[PDB]
Amino acid sequence: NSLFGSVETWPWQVLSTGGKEDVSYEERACEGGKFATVEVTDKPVDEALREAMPKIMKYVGGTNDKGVGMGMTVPVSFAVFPNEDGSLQKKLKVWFRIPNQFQGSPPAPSDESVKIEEREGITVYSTQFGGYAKEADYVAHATQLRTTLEGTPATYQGDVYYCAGYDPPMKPYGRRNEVWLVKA
Repeated sequence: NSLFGSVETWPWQVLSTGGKEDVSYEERACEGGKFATVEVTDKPVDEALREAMPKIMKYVGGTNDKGVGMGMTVPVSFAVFPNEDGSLQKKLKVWFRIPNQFQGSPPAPSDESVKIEEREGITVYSTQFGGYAKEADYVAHATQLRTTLEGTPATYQGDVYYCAGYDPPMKPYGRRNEVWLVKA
């Protein structure tokens, strides 16, 4: 006797949404899927980002442990840790989202600098805004959400936030922006 069979799905469930006018927040649960992230310390967000940029590209580029030659297209997001001065100085963690096309069975990490790990059991707040959004905007919206979420049991640590974006546009014109806030 013998048999087999399984599935593969990581849907996200929302607990509730809302917030103040202009800017709204959304509480969702981490799907728990596997993603490729990198760790960069002793370097500024500018260095850690410029260093991780190519580090993550090497994976999807073809430098995989399994030697898979397919390719994936998706926006990458990294975490940041603001300080009392507003400057992001401490640590930087890059997160590369993988498309369902690869999620079905992504290749192993050819390098240690970037490994595929999954994160689940965390609750963050998503806030989307339109109009001209510059680099500083992302840092401002992060704190703006804090006061906007006022009157709620929602907690935070260091006001840490995440930045999601496809690629750096030749101009500051940021029509689309994304900022996630991990509740403490």
